[PDB]
Amino acid sequence: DTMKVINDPIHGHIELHPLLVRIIDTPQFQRLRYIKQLGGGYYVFPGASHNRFEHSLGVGYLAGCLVHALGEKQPELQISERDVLCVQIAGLCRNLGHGPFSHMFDGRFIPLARPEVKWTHEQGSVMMFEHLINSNGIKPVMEQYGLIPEEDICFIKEQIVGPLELWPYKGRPENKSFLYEIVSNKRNGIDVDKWDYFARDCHHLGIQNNFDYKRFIKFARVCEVDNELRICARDKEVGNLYDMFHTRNSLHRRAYQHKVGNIIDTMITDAFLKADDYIEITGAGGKKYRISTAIDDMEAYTKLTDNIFLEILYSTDPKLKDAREILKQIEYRNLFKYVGETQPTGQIKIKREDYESLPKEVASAKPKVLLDVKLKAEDFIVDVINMDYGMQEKNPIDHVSFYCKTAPNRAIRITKNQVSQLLPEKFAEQLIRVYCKKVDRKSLYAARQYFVQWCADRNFTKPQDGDVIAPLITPQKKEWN
Amino acid sequence: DTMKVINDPIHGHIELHPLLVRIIDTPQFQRLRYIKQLGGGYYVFPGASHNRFEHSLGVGYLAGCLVHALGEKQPELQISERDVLCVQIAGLCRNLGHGPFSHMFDGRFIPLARPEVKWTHEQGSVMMFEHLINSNGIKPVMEQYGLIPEEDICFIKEQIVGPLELWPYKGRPENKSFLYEIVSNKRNGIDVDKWDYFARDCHHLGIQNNFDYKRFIKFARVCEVDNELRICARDKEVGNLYDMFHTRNSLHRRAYQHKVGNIIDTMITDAFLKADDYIEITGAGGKKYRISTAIDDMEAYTKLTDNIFLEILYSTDPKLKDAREILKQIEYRNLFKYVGETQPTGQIKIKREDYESLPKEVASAKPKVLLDVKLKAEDFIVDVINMDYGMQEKNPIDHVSFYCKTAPNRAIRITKNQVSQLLPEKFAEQLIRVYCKKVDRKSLYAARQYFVQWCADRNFTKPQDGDVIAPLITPQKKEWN
Amino acid sequence: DTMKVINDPIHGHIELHPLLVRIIDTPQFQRLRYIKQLGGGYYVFPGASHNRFEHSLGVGYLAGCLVHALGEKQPELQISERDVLCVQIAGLCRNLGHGPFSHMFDGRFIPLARPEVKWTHEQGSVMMFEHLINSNGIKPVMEQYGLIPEEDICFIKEQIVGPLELWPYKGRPENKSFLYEIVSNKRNGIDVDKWDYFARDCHHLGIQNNFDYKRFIKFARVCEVDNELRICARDKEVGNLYDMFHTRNSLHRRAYQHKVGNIIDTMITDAFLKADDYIEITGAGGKKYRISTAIDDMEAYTKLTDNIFLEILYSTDPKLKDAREILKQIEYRNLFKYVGETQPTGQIKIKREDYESLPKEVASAKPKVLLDVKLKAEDFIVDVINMDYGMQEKNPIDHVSFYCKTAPNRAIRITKNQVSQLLPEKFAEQLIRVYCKKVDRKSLYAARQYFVQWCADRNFTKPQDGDVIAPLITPQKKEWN
Amino acid sequence: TMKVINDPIHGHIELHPLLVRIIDTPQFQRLRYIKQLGGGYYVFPGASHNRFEHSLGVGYLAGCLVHALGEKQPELQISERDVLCVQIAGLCRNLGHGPFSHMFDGRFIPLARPEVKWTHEQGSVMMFEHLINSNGIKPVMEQYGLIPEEDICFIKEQIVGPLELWPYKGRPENKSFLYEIVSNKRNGIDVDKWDYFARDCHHLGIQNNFDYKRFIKFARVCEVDNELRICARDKEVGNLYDMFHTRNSLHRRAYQHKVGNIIDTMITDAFLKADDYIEITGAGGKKYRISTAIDDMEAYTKLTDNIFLEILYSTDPKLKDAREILKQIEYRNLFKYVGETQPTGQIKIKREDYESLPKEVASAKPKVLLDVKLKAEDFIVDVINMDYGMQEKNPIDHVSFYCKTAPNRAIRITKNQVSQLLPEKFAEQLIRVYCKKVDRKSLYAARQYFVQWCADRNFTKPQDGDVIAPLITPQKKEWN
Ligand SMILES: O=c1ccn([C@H]2C[C@H](O)[C@@H](COP(=O)(O)OP(=O)(O)OP(=O)(O)O)O2)c(=O)[nH]1
Ligand SMILES: O=c1ccn([C@H]2C[C@H](O)[C@@H](COP(=O)(O)OP(=O)(O)OP(=O)(O)O)O2)c(=O)[nH]1
Ligand SMILES: O=c1ccn([C@H]2C[C@H](O)[C@@H](COP(=O)(O)OP(=O)(O)OP(=O)(O)O)O2)c(=O)[nH]1
Ligand SMILES: O=c1ccn([C@H]2C[C@H](O)[C@@H](COP(=O)(O)OP(=O)(O)OP(=O)(O)O)O2)c(=O)[nH]1
Ligand SMILES: [Mg+2]
Ligand SMILES: [Mg+2]
Ligand SMILES: [Mg+2]
Ligand SMILES: [Mg+2]
Ligand SMILES: [Mg+2]
Ligand SMILES: [Mg+2]
Ligand SMILES: [Mg+2]
Repeated sequence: DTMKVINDPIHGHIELHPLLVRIIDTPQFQRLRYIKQLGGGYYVFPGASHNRFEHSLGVGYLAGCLVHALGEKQPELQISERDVLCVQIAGLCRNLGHGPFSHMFDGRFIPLARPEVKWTHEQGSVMMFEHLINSNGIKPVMEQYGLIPEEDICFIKEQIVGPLELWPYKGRPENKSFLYEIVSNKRNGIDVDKWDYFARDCHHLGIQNNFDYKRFIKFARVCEVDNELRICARDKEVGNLYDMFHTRNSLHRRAYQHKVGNIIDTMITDAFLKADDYIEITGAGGKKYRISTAIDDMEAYTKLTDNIFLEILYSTDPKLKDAREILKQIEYRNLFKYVGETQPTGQIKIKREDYESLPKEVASAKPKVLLDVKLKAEDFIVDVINMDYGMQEKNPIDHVSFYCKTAPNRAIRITKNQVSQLLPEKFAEQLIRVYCKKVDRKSLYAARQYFVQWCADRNFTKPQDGDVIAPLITPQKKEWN
Repeated sequence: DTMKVINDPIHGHIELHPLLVRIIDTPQFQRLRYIKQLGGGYYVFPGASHNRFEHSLGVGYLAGCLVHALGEKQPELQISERDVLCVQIAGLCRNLGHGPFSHMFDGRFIPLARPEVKWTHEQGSVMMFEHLINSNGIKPVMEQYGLIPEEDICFIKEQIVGPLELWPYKGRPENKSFLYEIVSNKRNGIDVDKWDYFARDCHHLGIQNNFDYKRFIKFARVCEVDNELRICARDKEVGNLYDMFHTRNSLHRRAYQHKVGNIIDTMITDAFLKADDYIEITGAGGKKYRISTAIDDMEAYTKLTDNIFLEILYSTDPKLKDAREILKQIEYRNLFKYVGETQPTGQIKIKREDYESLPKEVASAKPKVLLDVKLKAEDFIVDVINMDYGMQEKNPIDHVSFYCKTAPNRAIRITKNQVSQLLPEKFAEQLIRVYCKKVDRKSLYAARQYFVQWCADRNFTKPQDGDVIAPLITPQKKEWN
Repeated sequence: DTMKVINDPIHGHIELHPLLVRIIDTPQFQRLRYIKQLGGGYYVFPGASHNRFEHSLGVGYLAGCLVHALGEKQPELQISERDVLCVQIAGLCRNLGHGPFSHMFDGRFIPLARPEVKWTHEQGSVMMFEHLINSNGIKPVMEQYGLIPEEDICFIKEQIVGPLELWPYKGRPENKSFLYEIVSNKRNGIDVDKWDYFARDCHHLGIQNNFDYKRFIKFARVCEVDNELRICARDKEVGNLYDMFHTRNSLHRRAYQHKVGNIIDTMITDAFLKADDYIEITGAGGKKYRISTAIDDMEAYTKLTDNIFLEILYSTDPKLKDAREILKQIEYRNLFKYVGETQPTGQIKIKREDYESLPKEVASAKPKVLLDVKLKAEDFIVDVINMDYGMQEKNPIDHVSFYCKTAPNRAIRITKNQVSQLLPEKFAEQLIRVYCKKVDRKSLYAARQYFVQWCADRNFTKPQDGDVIAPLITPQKKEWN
Repeated sequence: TMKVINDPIHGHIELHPLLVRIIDTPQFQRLRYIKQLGGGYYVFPGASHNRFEHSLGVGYLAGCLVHALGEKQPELQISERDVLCVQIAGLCRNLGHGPFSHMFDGRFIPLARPEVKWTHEQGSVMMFEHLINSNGIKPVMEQYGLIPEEDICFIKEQIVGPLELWPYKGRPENKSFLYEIVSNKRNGIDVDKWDYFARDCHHLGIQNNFDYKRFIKFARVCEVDNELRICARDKEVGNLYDMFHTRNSLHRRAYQHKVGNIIDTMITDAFLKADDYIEITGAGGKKYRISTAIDDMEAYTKLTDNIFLEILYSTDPKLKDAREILKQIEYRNLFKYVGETQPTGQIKIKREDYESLPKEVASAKPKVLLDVKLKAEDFIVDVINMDYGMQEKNPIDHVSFYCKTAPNRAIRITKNQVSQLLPEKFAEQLIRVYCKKVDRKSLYAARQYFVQWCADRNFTKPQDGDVIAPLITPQKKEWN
């Protein structure tokens, strides 16, 4: 059993250690071939056909590169081949828990189908990894390559989902803390997962990013902070780190939160909810599950992928008619109509409990205009998107350590006004999109009136095309000229 | 309504006339989102997740570009917007007939399952297009934008499949003959389908494209040739044209005919053959069809995509067990073993009717090696591959017309001797790959002995690793020494 | 005289009209092959070997593309072939006036060698262009192609530098106002010049470009604004527009204002100063000129290129001993040492009239630490960089007109709060870099103490490595630590 | 300390301080002023890259290959000293290039110094010696664990071959594979090629189809004929053929572009007419000509593309002629391409026949009525040898391969074992004819002369033959 080489368009020829090969050649890993990275985004960007599989290969590769580079530059860290392999496996397996259409499933479907439970794709990754190991005889292969199953499996899980419950990690001591910053960085969000999806998503979407992860790896060091060994960036790179997050935000603005892509994720979520009772997925022993309950049994979850979209589309049963028809609306491109975008003002934000009261509000506005129809709450969709730098209101660069050329072992901090005045003032904000399920001319005119009026009543930002879609409405708001 | 813009990672922003949008937004066309361009190639090249949908868009785009450029450079040709639109539609629609995993379906599955039928994906494209037209109310929409459905539908079909039966075409007169050279070039095979797949497949496989189609388009012109108007190329580009085909060959050698990709297509085909008596696909009138019979009913064929792979894989029915098992062999990477490659020598050419008897020849070989395993004919797979420049044994550049700078309307011919002595001396050859369905070490050893002996017996070429995998066989053959 | 095609790595195959061909093949234009786009940047980024020549080709090409797109989308604008050609000529010729090492010349050398005159590369471009036209008999070729030299030459120069002085233009009337927005946009800075250098500089530097100019071109219209027919962008694009400026900023930060690249431009500049009495360039009639004076005779300026750097370098004349030695220090990489970067705080704005006072202040600072060596004013360099969005303190997007899909001919305005709260609050800032000419250790320590103390006294931002380069000085400033 | 350089081709490359010290010398920095493709820049405007960045690239790739070999196979005993020597060799193998690169050693020198045997290789060795001596590199080398006597010899041998049975001195036979990296005299597969494939493609606007990273990943060292040599994996053989095919393509499209070559020729002519009058100052203040600068490394250090601009800008009337040719380049008044043909049969044209060629063309007697009579000073005949790097031989016959099943056993693979669609021949010649007189009538004449000549010598029919000379072509029965 030898290394295999895989050719990836992003990273080139990637070498895979035989243990990694063993992990990859399982139903649990191969499942990721049938889950689109960007979910419904493929229906807007036809280049975005990539799946979580190739992305995961990429993450394992980059984890390997960063750990090896650190060990190579700093022998005093005593990074072992075992550490390298463990970081590699963590990188390969942190996407194991994604469901159909990726972030649609944990972001939209699950919270609606099962409001009581709090599921994340990370927990799904830990559970799925445990099921892969246990179902495929991986433990003895691990020990066969000088890994210690007990400690190392724990380590892998921890890298993926953080502490399983003062130094909180049991997989590795403080003197190897930096290993936990590579795959999924809880501290500042700077990790190789972001790097792979930046490059890969850009390559498939046909839009480009200027973040250079290779450069970052070149200047990465391990230095001591707060009695921990942590990864530090070279000082002169601070400007680039800021740009990194800018790139993230840009990618969210252009692709990941494209209004139509989001409405397609919403319509698919909708079809999944109408189908949940009727689609049977066989789990362990023979117990049958639903889409919403498959997350309870990894055997059933292994068979839960993008495929059910087509399963719903191709079905003939009356019980699935309503599900089916929605999907067909997607095929005919009869999508819900986008009405518009606005934002709250001040330090006023919309929290999660108010999300379902919003269609009603939009429907409750009184545009002093004569309409041919009346719309009700059920006719509107209100989608609230949080855009941030990955730590709510915080600046993540406040949580990065730097080192300078004159004392490369000394960690320091760099504040925002040590860098530039042209940087953002805040680091979190909310976008509000409104869509109408009635797609005829009249109803959409009406919808625009209700919408702009609702914006005026709540002192939100003036829609960019406000003066065009509601000329009778905008003048009442003097703050809009 | 109005035109749309699509961002494609290969061509950038592609503009779509609303009629094209109407054609694309149908089940018949959207179907192509669920058919991988390279079929089983994705299982070897993880970047190759692209489907026939995006490829089809790219082809329609390029057909548009070429006809437009011709029109702009030579107004005397009288190309109308109607012509442009019909060529764009043909470009968009020549891929409509592809089945699950593309060339696996018409190259491997149909020939085995329905050997009495002479099916091609092109015919499939014509029937599927007829069904899209009729099921989606397209004719009046065509009339609305200035097209004449009778004639123009004829024209499109002819561009896809050739004459539906001296001028054999009824969709356009001889003075527009060059328009038939764009989408699917029956004369020499230089068309825009190739250009799109060169660039897109290369972009996704992580292999770099050598061919510059924009350059070609800039130096394309129409000239009179044998009382016919044809697309001719600038003389200086003749080398480039040769390189084009070289590229095609290279792509076939590295990717499209990859030994493992091919064995994967073969295993999927085997599974389909074993699932064929059980999978039912509802056609028109609620009539039932099989995977093998879907091609007789466009309503059923519409529902026949890559999804069946998963339908088979997730099935619980005992009667599907076998098929299911084969697919599971794929997930665990327990694939049929590659034994070797050889070629015929002299002027021996393997006939299509001789294919079936080949594993029997191999099993009946008598290698002088001691073996603890005897293999039967049914243990061997023999895959015969015809590699050519697209016109069997002919040089396609002998079917290209050129023009000179000084006389831009005088068509000429250029022979291979006028170009280089470093070019191929033949334009077709056969590659014979042998595989073994028994994957154990002993079986693979024995299979290697049989294979090399069979090569010796038939005076085929010495396998590249012959001296290594069969050191006791290769000495007997003096022509190899 | 027919069309030529040029292959360019950025744009691919550029078609050049015979008139542009005749303009390009002159000494005046070919001169640009010998002037590096990024001056001293090549000494830091080895891929940046590109010259002003190819950039000029790119700019001309894109100007052509934009005017052409505008014309095909809106025939009512009556754009003529004349217009296309003049916009192309302006695009081709707007870089004609650059001098040795590009921005080094008009940005450092001329302002120091000739404080009394106000000169810029744009004026250089108009003068050079006039010279080209008259020395090469271009007017009759222009007339041969249907141009009208009187108004068209004016139109071209106007596009390059603006009004030569109510509507202030002679070349074209108000209903063609948008044509003045293409090559050099004096209203908001969005023009094709920027687009070409984004793409080209990124290609050569090894940094990736994230601005998509083809998308912009595709979404651009012409609308009525304040009695003028201006170019408007789709509302949707607003985010991207902001990103466009961000990119510009990033490119300045990473490459164009690189500390070492700037110090190299400085050393080259003062070498030119040392050589300014002693080098002779033969001008019109046979007169002699200096490097600082070739600016006054176009025939002399034609021979002023990067070549001069080598003249000095290769010289043996004792009169040039000083200059020469400096260039040699660049060859051995014995450069002035960088000691730090800081910014002003509050409302403080370092004026040009004060630059000269800066090295004296640093030498005047009294650090309060043990120094082995004293440094004087001559030992310091202070470089002041003005970073902005190209309109000083103003937001350029406030000066951009938009349109919505609902009523495409209806120009509108978009404000910053209508886009994002994560945007810059300020659109201009200043960076202050300090270097020391004395390069030994002790000198460097000294320079660091002086510098940090100076930042402390001037109430400037605390240097990033401040606690490391001068620990004994930093705790005296309460706002800092 | 170490330095990081951002290259558009390879990304962020790390240079050891020793390499930095070698690089920060006038002898090395000189390469910033010499264009990789010379006159090619006047046809492909993206092709502005110089030898400096290419040299960095070659150094980097040499380091990559030797390091990969070392990591996969510890038993080879590759030391950091070996690594450094191979890097230095890659970094320095382009040091001997003159103005406009291959124009200088390919066109100028053979016409100006026909008695000398000169290669950019020899110049690289001499320039390396001079660089080492003029900058005190030896003690820096010793400082980083190098042994100057052995190692300098090793580097020179890597660049130019043996200096004159194991013919090498810098390293023994068990390190033979080290000699296959920077300049492979055995089959021509080396990192120099790989770098220029990628860089030239990047700047030309043509896409490279050879994947050298894949090659590096698959390369191993195996024992072959009592040497340890680099071996490629068997199944890569196709790709190897493609590599040479790629080389040929690049020559067809760019390096041997008709107009690119005529521009190189015009520049050469200008240098020839300038050579008696340009003065370069070398050691001891002594003076040298362009054609003699190669005899003194101090003066060669100052010999770059700048010469072009020194000639164009000159005011000295002695340099008038020279200056006027370059000016015609600026006005795009170039010698006119009349056509391309090829020898048939076993006929092969040798260098010593070259100068006789314009004479034969002017002596041909086209049976058409003309207006001007052309002479043998109005014609230019350029002869191009296109091959796979080893004249008539197949370089793949000089590659060692290994198989997955026995990775330490080297094997050979023949052409017939790979494909019948491969070339039957591995070398050929292209004959281009240009005319120095650019009027329509002289051009028509030149065409008639050219085709008549092609017929007389039984050469191949020019591609535009029927068009540029409809009265000449139907005579030659073999073209019909
Ligand atoms: O010319 C090629 C051939 C293959 N690949 C890719 C496909 C795959 O992702 C990786 C490895 O395939 P390869 O053919 O090298 O390995 P293999 O099929 O498993 O052969 P073997 O087991 O004999 O090493 O390289 C390329 O990029 N270029
Ligand atoms: O910043 C962006 C936004 C979108 N796209 C792509 C996505 C899509 O393939 C195409 C068009 O999307 P767009 O957002 O422009 O169209 P739309 O969503 O239909 O908006 P509208 O109907 O209002 O024009 O361009 C980009 O490349 N970059
Ligand atoms: O295979 C090629 C050949 C040329 N070029 C470039 C070189 C140049 O930048 C442009 C045009 O050169 P071309 O050879 O096509 O024109 P020409 O030399 O002037 O020949 P002719 O006058 O017969 O058209 O195309 C390529 O990119 N690829
Ligand atoms: O954001 C950047 C900055 C620089 N470079 C390039 C330029 C150069 O080729 C190489 C190294 O430059 P750098 O600025 O990192 O090194 P330096 O100027 O020598 O700084 P220092 O000596 O303090 O490490 O990286 C980039 O690619 N991106
Ligand atoms: Mg394998
Ligand atoms: Mg994350
Ligand atoms: Mg839309
Ligand atoms: Mg075809
Ligand atoms: Mg030409
Ligand atoms: Mg430095
Ligand atoms: Mg060589």
